[PDB]
Formats: sequence, structure tokens, C-alpha cells
Amino acid sequence: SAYDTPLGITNPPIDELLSRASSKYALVIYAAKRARQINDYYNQVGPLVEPGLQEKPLSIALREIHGDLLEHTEGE
Amino acid sequence: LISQRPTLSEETVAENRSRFVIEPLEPGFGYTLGNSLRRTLLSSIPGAAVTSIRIDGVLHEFTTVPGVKEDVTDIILNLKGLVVSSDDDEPVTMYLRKQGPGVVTAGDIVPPAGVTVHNPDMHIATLNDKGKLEVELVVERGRGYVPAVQNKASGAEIGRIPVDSIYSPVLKVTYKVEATRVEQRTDFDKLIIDVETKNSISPRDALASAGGTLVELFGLARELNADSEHIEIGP
Amino acid sequence: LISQRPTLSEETVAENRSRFVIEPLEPGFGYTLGNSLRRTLLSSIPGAAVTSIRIDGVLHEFTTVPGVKEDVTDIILNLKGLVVSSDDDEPVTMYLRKQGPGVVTAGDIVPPAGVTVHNPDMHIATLNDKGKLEVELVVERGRGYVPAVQNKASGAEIGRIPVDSIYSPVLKVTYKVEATRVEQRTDFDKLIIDVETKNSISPRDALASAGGTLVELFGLARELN
Amino acid sequence: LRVQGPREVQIHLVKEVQEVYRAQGVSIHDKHIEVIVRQMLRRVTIIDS
Amino acid sequence: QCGLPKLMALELFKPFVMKRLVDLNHAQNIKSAKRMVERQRPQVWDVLEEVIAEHPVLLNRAPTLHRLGIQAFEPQLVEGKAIQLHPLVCEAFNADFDGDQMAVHLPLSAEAQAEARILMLSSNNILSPASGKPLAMPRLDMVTGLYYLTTLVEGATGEYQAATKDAPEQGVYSSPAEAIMAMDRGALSVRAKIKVRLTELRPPTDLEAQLFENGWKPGDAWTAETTLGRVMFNELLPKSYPFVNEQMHKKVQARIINDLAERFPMIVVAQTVDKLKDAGFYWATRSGVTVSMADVLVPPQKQEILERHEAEADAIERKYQRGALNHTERNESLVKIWQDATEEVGKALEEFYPADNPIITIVKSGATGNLTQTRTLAGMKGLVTNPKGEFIPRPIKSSFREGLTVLEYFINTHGARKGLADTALRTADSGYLTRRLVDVSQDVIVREHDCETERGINVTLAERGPDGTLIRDAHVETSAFARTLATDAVDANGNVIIERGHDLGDPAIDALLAAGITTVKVRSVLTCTSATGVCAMCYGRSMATGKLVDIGEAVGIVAAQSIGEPGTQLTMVGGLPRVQELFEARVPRNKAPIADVAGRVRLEESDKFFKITIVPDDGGE
Amino acid sequence: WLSAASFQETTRVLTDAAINCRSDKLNGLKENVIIGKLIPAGTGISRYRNIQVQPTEEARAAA
Amino acid sequence: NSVPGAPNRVSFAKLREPLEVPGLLDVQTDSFEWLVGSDRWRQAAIDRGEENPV
Amino acid sequence: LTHKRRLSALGPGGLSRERAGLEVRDVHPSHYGRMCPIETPEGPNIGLIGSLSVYARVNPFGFIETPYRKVENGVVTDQIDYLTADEEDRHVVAQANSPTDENGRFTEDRVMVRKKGGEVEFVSADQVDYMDVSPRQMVSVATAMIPFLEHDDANRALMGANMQRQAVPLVRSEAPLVGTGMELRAAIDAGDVVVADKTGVIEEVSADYITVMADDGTRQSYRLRKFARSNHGTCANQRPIVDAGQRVEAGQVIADGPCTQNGEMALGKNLLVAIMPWEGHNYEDAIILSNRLVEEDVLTSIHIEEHEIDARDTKLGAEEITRDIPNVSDEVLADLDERGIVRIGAEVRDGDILVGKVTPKGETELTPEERLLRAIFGEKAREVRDTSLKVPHGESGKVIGIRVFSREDDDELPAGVNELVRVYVAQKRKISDGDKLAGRHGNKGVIGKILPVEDMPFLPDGTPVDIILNTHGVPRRMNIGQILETHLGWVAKAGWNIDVAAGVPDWASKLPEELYSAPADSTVATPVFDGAQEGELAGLLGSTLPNRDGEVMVDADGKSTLFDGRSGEPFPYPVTVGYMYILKLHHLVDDKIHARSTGPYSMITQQPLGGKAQFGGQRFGEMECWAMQAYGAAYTLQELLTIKSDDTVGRVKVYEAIVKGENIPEPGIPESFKVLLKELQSLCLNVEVLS
Ligand SMILES: [Mg+2]
Ligand SMILES: [Zn+2]
Repeated sequence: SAYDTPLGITNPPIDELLSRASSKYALVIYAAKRARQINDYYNQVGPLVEPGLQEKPLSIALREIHGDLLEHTEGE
Repeated sequence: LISQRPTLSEETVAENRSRFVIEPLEPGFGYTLGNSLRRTLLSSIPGAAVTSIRIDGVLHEFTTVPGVKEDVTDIILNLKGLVVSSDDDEPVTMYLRKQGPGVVTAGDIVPPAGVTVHNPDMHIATLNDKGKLEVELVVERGRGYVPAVQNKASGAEIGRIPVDSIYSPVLKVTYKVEATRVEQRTDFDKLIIDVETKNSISPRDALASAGGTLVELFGLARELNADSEHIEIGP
Repeated sequence: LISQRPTLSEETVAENRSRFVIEPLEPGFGYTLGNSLRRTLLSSIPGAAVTSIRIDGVLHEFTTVPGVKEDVTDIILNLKGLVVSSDDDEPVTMYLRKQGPGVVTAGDIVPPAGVTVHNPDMHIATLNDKGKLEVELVVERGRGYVPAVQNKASGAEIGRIPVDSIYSPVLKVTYKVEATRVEQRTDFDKLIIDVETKNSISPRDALASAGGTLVELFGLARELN
Repeated sequence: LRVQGPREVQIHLVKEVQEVYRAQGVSIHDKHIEVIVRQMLRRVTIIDS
Repeated sequence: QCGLPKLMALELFKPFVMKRLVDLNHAQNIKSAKRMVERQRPQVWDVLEEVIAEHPVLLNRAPTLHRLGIQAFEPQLVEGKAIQLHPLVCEAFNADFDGDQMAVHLPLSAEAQAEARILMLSSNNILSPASGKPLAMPRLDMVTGLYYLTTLVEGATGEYQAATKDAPEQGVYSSPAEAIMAMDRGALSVRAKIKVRLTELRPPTDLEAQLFENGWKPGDAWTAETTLGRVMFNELLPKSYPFVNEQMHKKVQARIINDLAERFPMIVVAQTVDKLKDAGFYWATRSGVTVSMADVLVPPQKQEILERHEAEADAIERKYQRGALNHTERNESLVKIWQDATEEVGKALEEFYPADNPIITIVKSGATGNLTQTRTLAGMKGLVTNPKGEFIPRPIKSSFREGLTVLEYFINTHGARKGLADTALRTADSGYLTRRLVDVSQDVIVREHDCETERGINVTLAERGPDGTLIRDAHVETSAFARTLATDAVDANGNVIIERGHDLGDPAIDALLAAGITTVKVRSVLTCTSATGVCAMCYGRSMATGKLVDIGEAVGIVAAQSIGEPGTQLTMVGGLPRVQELFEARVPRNKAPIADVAGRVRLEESDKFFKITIVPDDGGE
Repeated sequence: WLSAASFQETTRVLTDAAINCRSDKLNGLKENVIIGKLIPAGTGISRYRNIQVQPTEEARAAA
Repeated sequence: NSVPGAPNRVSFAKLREPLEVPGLLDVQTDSFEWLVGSDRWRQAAIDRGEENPV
Repeated sequence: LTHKRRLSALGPGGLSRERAGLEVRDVHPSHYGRMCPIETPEGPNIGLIGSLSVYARVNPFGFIETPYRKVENGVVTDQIDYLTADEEDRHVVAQANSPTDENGRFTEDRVMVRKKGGEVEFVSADQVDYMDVSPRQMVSVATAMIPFLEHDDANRALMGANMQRQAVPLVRSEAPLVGTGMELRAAIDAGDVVVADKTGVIEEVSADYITVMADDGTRQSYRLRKFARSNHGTCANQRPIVDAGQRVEAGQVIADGPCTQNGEMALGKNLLVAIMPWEGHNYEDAIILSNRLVEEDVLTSIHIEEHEIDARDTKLGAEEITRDIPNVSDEVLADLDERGIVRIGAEVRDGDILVGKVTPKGETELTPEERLLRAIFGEKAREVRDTSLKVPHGESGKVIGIRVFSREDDDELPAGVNELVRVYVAQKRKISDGDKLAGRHGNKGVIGKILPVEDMPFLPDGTPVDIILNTHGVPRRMNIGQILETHLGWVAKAGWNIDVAAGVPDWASKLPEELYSAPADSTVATPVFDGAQEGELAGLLGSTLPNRDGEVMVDADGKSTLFDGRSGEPFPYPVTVGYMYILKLHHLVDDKIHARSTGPYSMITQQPLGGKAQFGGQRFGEMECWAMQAYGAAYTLQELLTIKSDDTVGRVKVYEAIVKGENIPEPGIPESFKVLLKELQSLCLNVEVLS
């Protein structure tokens, strides 16, 4: 709801992220897959959100998930 | 000569609230700056405020005023919330008169020459139907926060209410010191000071006034030996 | 309000100790002012101190010298207490020579022009019959405490013994606050600050230096027009 | 277990363990202890095949 | 955040640092970058801070008794060689700064980094998975600060005074800023009761209802009767939290944190705990709490009580010399007399000490310690045990504040050594038990959402006696809370209060007790019919997260760790050996026969034995 | 038999397993770590492990 | 008093010591002297009330 | 000293640590006067290892005897008898601290005694037949040096006694203001100080030797050890204290030892302490120190380490100590002596060459790329490979000594060894964050923050404090003796004078005359179980001398008003302030910090080695795996157990991926499982993997 600006890796807030995933494990694998895709693109889809100066792939993937720019499924 | 000259940066938080960052200053000087800066800022800038009041509707049992729903304490607090600016550094008398149902605010006071009101929208009280409010206020200039001066010797004139005086335009000051890095060394201190003043002045002006006051005070000590090896800063 | 600017007056307790009274000040103002003065006086006053030493017949500080009661480490510790005053802002060299029976004190050093030793009676070492002590010391100007600089970083040859330098002439600074009467009321307060110095620099000079540092620092705050 | 039944023995075990633990002032939810008891009660001795 | 030494971080991130050195043209190849890193040239440290950014590291402290023994932190370089650890996590790690060491591990893969950043992040693990109580909450000094901040003291400077016929109310301030100004001039004590007009703090529920029918909004003014310290404390809590206006005991803070966790997002709790930490340290520094030989006050009535009980003991001894009582009887009588003396001395000590004594202040605030420690420090040591374990009927009257004599010290050493030796082996026994528990229960994993079963177990909530009103069961937090209802609860008439599949919280039990329900059937793992593992609904809600357990969680390991973690603090029969006997399902030492069938009992005392015969009411066997 | 041997009585467990000739299916949360295969709990189960990710068309168009 | 040097150190002791503290290394040296056999050990054994020590 | 008086229950014919129950390790009444109940290990060896008491003696049969005073007809007699446990079990022994008249007859009507079963009882004065020799008969040497021991709990006393044996020597030592009378005797008994053998007059005093001309014509020369490394790498340095032309007597100390000052035992430093919490930096036993202790080297210590290298014979030819090493920059070998050994006085750092050595290679079989690289540069395929002795990781310091042994000049070295070189490196360590300090009452703690002088709270005269200790420790740990130590230390530092105008004060009635007044910086002694009493300490606090300005900083309650160094305002309440003896334990973060990224591996299991000696990897134990499973961190656990431990191919591929900036490859099949499979294949088990 109302909170101070998150710092470090607490940004984006975990509650918003979990609102877009079935559980913590699903979010973890979702972010990991997106980060691996971003790194593979870096070393030959690229990052959608404008990456920072030297933002790591994982942070970019988390920001993309927070922005709702991506989607996922659960194979089983 | 210093290692690296510090700089001051301002960021506005609200209309009458701001934050200042001084960085990078050498280790140990963060508190040295901040504490004295806060004390001067909140206790050295001169201003004006209401110091005593007298309501014609009450002479004893200062509980309630006839014709108004608000009690005496609420009226006193609302008046304490008033913002004034005089230019004669001597006591002056202001009069507030209202009649009939409605709401009486700061804009209803008639000020004499020099006195000014910066928050005419400040609600003072609610005058009930067929009610009259007639109050007088004493205004003069001062420094800092002064507790209500007693009137125990006013036995010949009882009915006036002395109130706590808030002369300082600055209302609340906070400061903190954080670690910061320059090049490879992380010992440097960054000073962050949050200020918020009344409607009659901006934080920048109060900061400048406090800086000038401190500069004068410490020049009082520096004048002993002008040709001394003081740590210079450069341009 | 009142219109009376504060004034500062000094009294002398001893040759190297003084008290300064600043009055009148606003209530609850003396403590912070005195603390700021004390902090600056203890952490910003420049001075002079020995930066390194070299003895004729040693290579490191973990050995001894023939005919000398004290070893090299104890000699360095004793020299730590030496108080010196320099003029130029470049390293200067002092020489200490002694032979035969006796005690080597701080008064046996032969300082060049511009270098002064204010505690000639300080004890350094003792030589019994065959002690031949030959030392060269390096004096510089600085501020605060600086740890010994390694030889490799400074590009020095074996034999030089870097030592910790303490560029601080002030020993003890304290303050107190008392009430003082004014036409307004007894609210205002007077600040009495007591300073004791190494005798290398007068207390008034140190106070002036601290005041100048604080003035120049608060110039940044005053620069907002 | 033999006389009263499987439902009681787990009650007895949980109650005893909780009593021992809370005698020292330790709060453990009964779900952990009953998970351990559930693992303890999973097999049957075959009398005749 | 955690503080990582520069050298340790450089060694851990050497490959990343080499990559960032070669790609930035500081080194021409990998060999040059490695050579530069080994000599630690200045360019290395500039790249090191860039590399470590947003790269979590796992901190561990052995022994890892439970889940929270390993936690992920965001590193930051610090001068020196010691790791800097956040004070709030010390409870989870069981760490103290008397020489302890921690191990640092660096996740490499993206999956590992995501797991550390989400699953194992320190700020996301506030609550204990065992009981659900908060762990990263103020303790020790912090509490002693907040306590002092919120305690109210009468007759303080600037205390509120009611209006009279001569002057109006005195201690009224227009805003908290005015109160701070008054405090800065020695005119208002931080702990003095006052009336203050607040605008940015939400009033309590009942005051809000009585004052604002349309709902309080920011900017609305209301007068509050409280101290400046409480006002400052309430500014640390989130904006929407109602005003508390209460002294901050340990349990009060725990209750507030639990309320925040239930009703607010996890980030808000993490920020609030940091704000509380800062305020607690700041006000503990200035609380005036200190230890001095004078502060340790002695009760003036101690001497009279000791002399009276010495006279009683002398009477018992003179009786013994006659021969009326045996050695065991004499010992028992002396033990009873000295227990009474110790209790009276403790009562006198508690009564005599003033409210603001630092020693009593620390204990009462709940920061640490207990009243027995104070009693033995100032009042009297009491009785001590011999190697055999029996009480010695010669108490150590002199307290340590006075100083024990030689013989009292020698006898006390026996109990001290026994306790130390017991603690030495408690750890090993608990570790072995935890290993067995983990191994047996490793197969219990949540595999599906629900097994769709109507079965469950009955749990009692309250009992009604002659008083009429049903009284709540003491052990309800560990039995009824965090569970699911197997069947709908129906009152006497037949109305349904709570439907099946509902989480049982505090409001649910409050409603059930009002309706007159005393027993409820709840789904349990013991009755789960899932083919593999268990199901989420039967297990209930995860204590740590406070939500329904998610599929794939290894509840068995969590249960084993929860059981084993408090093993180290169980006496060594009604302790850890008792727990081992219960879990091993072996024949108890003091076996008690169980009535096979109802009937009438008979007995025959025999040589060193009893014999009991039960004759069934129905039947003849 | 892997987990039983790892727990206690390795010799007896291995002897009984040998004479019985009983094979082990590698899903026990304790033999998976021995084999080096990721455990079948938490993120390791098939549901979460086999998640598929691809950007939405709306975000893909913006690029 | 035993040590000629005896740096000054006032004592709160109220009881006079009737016996001086014995040698703190005697446990090792006396045992080793017994092992090898030394003239002083022989003299001490003779004085202690034993004849023909071995 | 304490090592030589150690009684151990282990060893051949003794107990086993895994087969020792509670009964054996518990204190037994017979221990009184023979085995100290306090001094004993804290860990699993609790109660199995102890220390001999001060007065205890060993019977030739091996039983421990203790002395007692013969008392007959209720009169203490000068006769002393050594009794054994079974022998004393037949007697009634009275405690030493019992009132007695000048004649010797007991003043009281009833006396405290121990009976056969070790039970404590009141008995008539005529029933006692033996008496304790001294009040401290039960304590050991170390336990005897804890002032106010009777005011400290057993656990904390044990901790303090154990800690006393870990103090490292400092550059300069000073005796405590407040202590026991043992420090002196112990220092002489340890044998580290030099005592004149015969009475005489000192002839020559140098830093290396002391020559004394005896009273007769005999003259003796004593050699002083200088900067000699001890068994644990601590400097052992003896220095003279006598002066030329000074008369000395037999048994008089003429040179101080490592941790001695003027013939007394000085393990730590006495420094100003304030008991209060400060901004949470002393939270949970942490300690704050003033920067002065660093500037003045108050807590500085010298540490020496030895490095050994040997040149021996090989089947390919002998290895030689040479000054030329293949593929080395000319600058690297700049401080090497002509023989190849480092030069004395040099400043070696991590990875620096100490001794130059080379060994024959034999076969080369250089790779094609290396062959081409050498061809393009015209570099010889040198016969020898470099094996020089290099400084270990994280070490530093000056080179002080070098020793060389060469088989040519005698030097009876082990067979095959032709040269042996030892290099001694000494470094001066200052107190820093993470170092462990402690008192004599078991109040240990690590340093969390070191502040500048201006930040520490200071007395109203301007004196800043040196250490800040948290107030939340004492009451719950039951070591209140440290507060009394602080009070008496403050009393000792600032002289005291008891006014005797109106007679003597009641509290000071039993004080000896010598304690009526003392000057500043006067040391005091408070023997255990016989020392400064409560009321005496209170009165001495109330009767201290003023400072240079004729005022008292500390009030009669022992508290003083401090000023906040940072803000500058005085603290609202007075704070306890005094002097405490703080000693530096041998637990320094300097020698325990190592980290690892890649290093040596095991021969068989191929897992990383452990220990700081090598590039030891931290063990991820079973409990850590349980925690990871509880979190559900399947991937982190998998990478920990395969990639980072023994996935031989995975290790190098992951290093390559990280260096190249690529995704981490998939793990597979740790080597330990393959070793297990091929080990079970032995002893006839048909283990196989199916698909
Ligand atoms: Mg610890
Ligand atoms: Zn189920």
C-alpha cells in the first residue's frame, strides 16, 4: 500500500511480484528463465524495460515481471 | 588545503519543507556541522508570534466561551497556529470581532501598520447563531521558543491569558550523517538535514541566516589570530 | 528580544593552558558551540611530528644497539613523546649523536633552522661505556594521526624506519555552561571553554585556527544568499 | 494402540510430547508433532497371509 | 544488508572482477587481470564495488539448527576483516558478538541467485516457521529504549494541569513540533503527560468512531492525552495504523509486530522493524540504565528473616538430637524452612526496590533476565544441590553482592559443574534426535491442493463449569489456530457459524465461543487420504508466511527442525530422554498398567511388590 | 536402500538389499542429493521446473 | 617479603599467612629428581623418615 | 605455568572422552585443597582436565596431600601436617577465615567445619582438630588472580580463569591497579624473569646482557632473550630493569619477562571504562574502543612467524638454492641476497620470494602452442622449474632473522637434505575491529567500533573514556565482581585520604593503617576471600582526592556525569565510570579471515581441501542441506553439491563460463557417487544403473 522507496534488491516489492505468480517457487523459476534469456540475448528477445547503467539480467527480469510485460505457463 | 571541497544541494519535499545534502566532508565533521546548524536554525532566526490574549466573554473559570462551540483551549491552540510578521519589535494589540452565525478565521483580524498575516485561511473558531466574539491579541518579536510568561502580578488586571510563544520561523529540523565514498576512501561523511518552516519564509533563507549567524559567531573566535593555519577550502 | 552580540574574553591559567568566556548566548546554545569547538580543536589543528628515523647500526626496529640499555622499539616509543615545531612544509632532517657514558635526552638533538624542540629534558636512551648512538630523524607538518608509511610504497631503501606521526599539539579541551543575566531574563548562558596544549602552539592560536576552519566550513551554508 | 485404538495413541503421543515441550515454555504447533506421529503410524503386522 | 570485508569480497568475486577488468581495458588478457588482482592494484577496488552490486550472498552460522540458520543478504564492502551482521537477525542465527564466526557462500547460477533473492532473503523471513512468532523484532537494548520512551511518569516537568478559576489548562501543545521545542529547553519531559493536537496520526478505533463519523483522513486534527515519547513512537509505525498510547513491554511490541504482519505487506514490516531498532538504540543510549555497586540495593528486612529462620533451624536441630525425627525428616524440614526463607527474602526484595532502579528496569521491561537472577544477586543465593542431586540443607545466605564465604562457594561449584556438564551433552543428544526426526519424516511433502476428505480430528476450544460462562482452553494457539474446519460448526439450534474449509484465526474462535461451540472438527495430516505426500488443506497454513501452504513444500523437514531446535534447552524423567522415549515408541521406564476392561479392582500388598486384579463387570475373565 | 544405508547400519542394510536384490527408485529427497539430481521439492518439482516464458505481443510490439 | 625487590602494593588482607606458598614447579622437578635419583632427593628422603631410598 | 600444573584424566590407562559420564566429571568434596573446582576446560573436556591447587603436594604413592594447621583444645598451633583425602575424612577441619585471638583460642563459641562426607556444619570450638592453612587453599594459581572472586559466579570465574591463559604479550606492559598478591610470586615461578643468583652489585647493563659482580670475587653474566619467537608465534622479549652500580640480592628480579612489569605479572592494560549502552555498537557483548589505544600502541603486539625451506637430492639431480629463477621479472628478485635468500630488513608481502630454489624438470614434451611462442621469442626450454619459497597468503612484516645450514659445514641434516633455510618475519599488530578482548571475570567480547577521541564520552574535566561496556551483561551473567573491580581501580588511580579528625570512621575500623591514605596511581591488593569489603570500598569511593582543579569527577556512588562527544549535550543521568584491566586474547581476525574461489582438491574424492593452511573450503554440512531442503532451494543445493565441490568437468566449464560471461552449464554426476559405486562393486556387490 504505502511504504518508503525500496532500496537495493528489495526493489521491486515482493508482494507485487507474488501477486503475479502462483507461489514463490513459480516466481523464482519465472525470473530465472527470463534472466537466462536476457543474458543469452546479450551474448547472442532483449530487455524490454530500459536497463540501467550496468543492471544485472536478474534485476531487469524482475522489473519486467513487475511491469507485467511478460507471461508464463506451468508445464505438468 | 582540504582533500575535496564539499558541496550543498537542495531538494524540495513540499511547499514549506526541504532537504539539504552537504557532501563530501571529512570524517568527524558531519555531526560538528549538523548539530550546531540545527541549533542555530531553530533557535537564532528572529520572528514574531502571539504572546498573550484576552477574550471579553470570559473573566474567570477559563473553561468555555459563550456563543462558541470551541472551548478556550482550542481557541488558544488555533491562535498559536497563527502566522504573523511585525516590523516594530515592540508589543502591539490586534483586535478580532465577529457577530452572528458562521466561522471566524485569521482573515477577519484587522492588522495595524506593519503587522502582516500570511495565513488568512487559518480557521480560528465557529461562532454560533446570535453569538459575538471579541478578542484581543498581543504581538511582538522574539527568538526561539519561550514558555508562557506568568501574569501573577497582574492582580489589578485579571482576565488576560498568557500563552506559549513561538518566535522562530523554523518549526522542525532533523539531521543525520551517513558514510560516503570518494575515490577509494569511504571515511567521508554526508550530512542530510531536513527543514520545514512557516509560511513567512522558505527553508533556503533560514539556512542562509543560520549560516551567517554561525560564521559571525566563529569569526568572533578567529579574530584572535588572523594569520593562523586554518584549514582552507579554496574557491 | 535583545540586541547584544556575543563577546569573547580570555584568561590564562598556565603557560600552556587558557580559558575563554563567550557571552551572552541564547539558552541551550552553549553546549553545541563548545562541542563543535572541541571537535575541531581536537581533530583539525595542524602541527609537526617525526615521520621516520634511521639509526646507524640497525636495519629494522626489532633489534638492539650495543651498549644501549633500551632497544630500538623502546627508543621509538620514547621518541613518540617528542614535541617539535616546524616552519616549512617540506621534510627536514635532524641529527642526534652521542658516545660514551651518559643519558641521551631530547636536548641532545641538533635541529636545523626553523625546527624547535620544546621538551629538551625528555629521556630517550642511556649509554653505559661503549654505546655509540647515531640517529637521523625526519620532521614534517600535518594534521591528525597518520599510520607509518611502508618503505616499498615510499620507495625507501633498507635502514629507514617509518614511524607513526601524531600531528596534534592540543592535549585537553573541555567546556562548561553557566547562566548569565540580561534585561530579558536569566535564560541566556555563557560558555567557558578550557584548552590545554603541548606548549608547541599557544592555546589562542589553536582556537583561532579552529574558528577559521569552522568559519570557512559554514561559508558553504552562507553561500545561499 | 492395542486396547483403545489408533486414534487415541496419536492423541496420547501428541499430548505427552507437547507437555514435555511446554514444561520449559516452548511453543510448537501440534501439526509438526502429528506429522511425526503420522510417519510413526504407517504399517501393519500381518497375522495370517 | 551485510558488511563484507574487502579482501574476502575480492577473493570470492575474483573471476567476475577479472572479467570486468579485461572488458574495461584495465588488463589486456585473463593472465594480466589475475596478476593485477593478486597484487591488489588500485584499479581492482573500483571494479569490485561494481561487481558485487545486487549480488546476494548466503550467511550461515554453525550449527544450523533450523531453516533460518542460513540467510541471504546484499553485501557491501567494509574496511577491516570482520563481517558486519544486522542486530535483528541475531535471534535467528542464535549469534552473539563474543567471538563467533560466520561462513559466506556465493550463489553462481541465475536460479541460485533468484532463490537467494526471493526464498532466502533475510527481510522476507521475519516470522518463525515453528510457532509463527516474529523473530526479527526488537530485543535487549532496543526494548530497554522503547520501554523508556513510552513509560509515563507522574510529577514530570511540563505535566498537564487542569484549568482553574485563575488560568486555563497548562500542558497543552499546538503540535508535536511545539512539544519538541519545549523538550529542547528543559520545559517538557519526554515522559510527561500532556495534551497535544495531532493531524498526521490516525486516532484509535473508538475515538475515531466517536469523533469522525465519515472516517478519519490525513490532515484532520484531534486532541490526544499522552506523552511526547508515545507520540514519537507512533510515528515509527505505518501511516494507517491506529494510535496505540500504551507502554511498550516486550509482549506489547510482539503483539504489534504480529498485527502488522497479518494485515500489512512484508516490506512494511521490514521497514518498521528497522525504524524501531533505530529509535530503541537511540533512547536506550539515553535511558540512564547503568550498573553500580550502589544501585544493587539490599532489603533491610533480610537480616530479621534470616535470624528467625536460623532460630527455627536450631529448634529443628535440637529436636533431632533428641531423636524424634530421622535424618531424611530433618533434611526435609530444613529444606522447607529455607525455601520459605528464600521466598520471603525475594518478596521483600521485590517490594523494597524502587520502580526506576536500573536492575529492576531491565527485567521488568522484558529486555533480558528474570527476577530470580536479581534475587540471587542482591537477596540471597538460597539452596544448592549436591553431586547426588539432593538439596543441601545448608543454604548460601550471603548474596553475591555481599560475597560468598569459602565453604558456600565450594558447595555452589558442585551445582555449577553439574549444570555445565549437562549442557555439554544436551547438544549432542539433541543433534542425534534431530537427525533421526529429519530422516523419518523426509517423505512428507505437499503434493496436491486437497484430497477432498470429510475426515478430521476433534479439538476442544473451551469448557463450561459452574460459573456458567465457558472459559477458553489455554492450549488453543497450538491446536486450533492455523487449521481448517472439516465440517460446518452448528450451534444448539442448528445455525451455521463457520462453513467447512475456513481458516481458524482469532476472530473465528471468538465467534465460535460466543455461539457456544466448545469442540470443532479440523482437517489434519493424520487423516489425509492423499495417495502421495499430503495436501495443502489438511496441513493448514504455513506458520512462516501466514498463508495456505503451497504445493512442493517439504513440511516434514520443517517439522523435524521445529521439534529439534528447542532440544538444547530441555532438562536432562521429563526432558529430552522423555522425548526420545516417546518418539522411539519403546516401553517406558516407569511403566503404568492400563485397565484392559472396566470392572472392580482388588489388590494384595506383597514382598517389594504390589499385585492388582481387575474383575470385569461384564464377563468373568 | 540408498537412504537406509546412509542413515545407519550400512553393513546390515546392504547385506539385506543384496540378498533381496531390491532396486531403488531415485525419489526420496535424500538419494537425489547423493545422485546430484535436484530434489523433488520446492523449485525442483516438475510443475515449477518446466515453466515456459515468452513476452506478450503487446510488449513485443513496443520493443 | 620473600622477594628482595618487592614492589610496593598495599593489601586489604586481614589474615596473616602462617605458611608460605611452596614452589609451584615442584610437581615436575621433584618427580624427575626421584626418577633419575639425585643427592638432594636422597637427603630429603632420609630426612622424611625413610632409610635406603631407591 | 598452568600447563605444568595440569592434571589430566585422559591418556593411556585413563578415560575416553566418548566414555565419560556425568559422575566422573562432577566436583567431589575430596577435591578441596587438591584439585581446583573452577579451572577446567569449557568444552567437551569439562571436568576431565583440572589444575593443581596452590598448596597441594604429591605423596610418593601418587596421592595428593594438602597442609592443615593442628589445633588442640580450641587453640590453633603452629604445627602443620600434610593430610590425604582419606586421612582428613577422619578429622574435623575448620575454615581459615574464623575469628581468633592473639593467643590462638577461638573467639567465637561455634565454628564452621567440614565433616567426613564433606558436609558443612556448625560445631563447638572444642570439636575441631584441624584448620585450613589459608583462605585460598582451594583455588589454583590462575583462579587466585581474579580479584573479588567470591563475588563472581562459578561459570564466569571459570571463563575468566581460562581466558587469563590466552592473553598475548604487548609491546609495553603495566601491572594492574587492583589485583591479588599472587601476580608477583607466579611471575617468578614461571621462570621467564631473570633473578640474580648471588648478592652483589650490578657492573654492566646493556639491552643484551647483564653483568653482576657478586659480593665475593665471583662475577656472573646473564644473557637476555630478544625478539625470540615462542611456541605460538608470540614475541618473548626480556629487558633489564636494574641500573649500573646498583646492589642486588639473590632471588631479586633483574630483567622483566614478556608479560611482566617490575617483577609482577602484567597480562593486560588498565584503562578507563564507562558502563552504559552507546547507540547499539556494544550490542550483544560488542565493545567500543577509543582511537587513542591505536595511536599510543596501548594494545599493540609483535607476532613472529618462521618459514622453512630445504634443498635436497632427487633422482633427476640435486635442487640448488639460486638467485636466478626462470620467467621472473628483474624487479621481483630485487631484495634477494646473492645466495638467493631474502635480505634482512626487507619488507615482504603476500606472494613475495623469500628463498630462491629450482628443481630439474627432465621430460618437457612442450605443447605446440608453447613451442611456437618460444620460437617467436627465442627463449630457451630451461632445464629447471621454479620452486622458490613464497610468502603465504595474507602475511606481511619485516624480515628479522635468517638461519642457514649446509651439509658442507657439518650441519648434520636429515639424509638427502643438502641445505636448510629458516626465515623469521615479524609484524606489529594494532588492535582493530574483530579482535577479542576480555576481563578477568569472563566478560569477553569482540571490538565492533573504534571511535576518534572527540566522539567518546568525556569527563567534565575533558578526559575521554577508553572503553564502553554494555550495561545489560553484568546482572544476568552474575559477574558483579567487575563493578567492584572498576570502583576500586578508580579509587587506586586517584589517590584517597580518610579523614581521622573525629577518630576513625566506623566503616574503616578494620582497615590496616597503611590503607588510611595513599597517593595517586597507587596499586592495591585484594586477595580472594580475604580482601576489600563492601563498606570499605564504599567509604574509599566517598573519600577520594580531587583532580588538578580541586574537584571530584566521580561522586560517592561511583558514578559521574558524562558529556556526549557527538551531540555535545550532557547525558541525562550519571554513568558508572572507573578503571578496568582489559587483556587482549589470542583471537585476532587477522589470522582467521581466509576466503576461497578455487584451490587444491582431494586425491580420491576430488573435493576441496579444508583449513586455512591450504585454500580451505567451507564445509556444507548435512544440517545445511536440511535447511536448503526446508527452503525448497533445489537449484542452489544442486550447484553447491555438484558444481562447487567435485563436478570435475563442471568446475572448469563454470569457471570458463563466468570468465567469458555466459550462462552456467548444467551439472552432472559428482565424482563421490562414482567412487561409491566402484567401491560397492568391490566386496562383491552387483550395483548398476538402469534407464
Ligand atoms: Mg558465542
Ligand atoms: Zn488431505
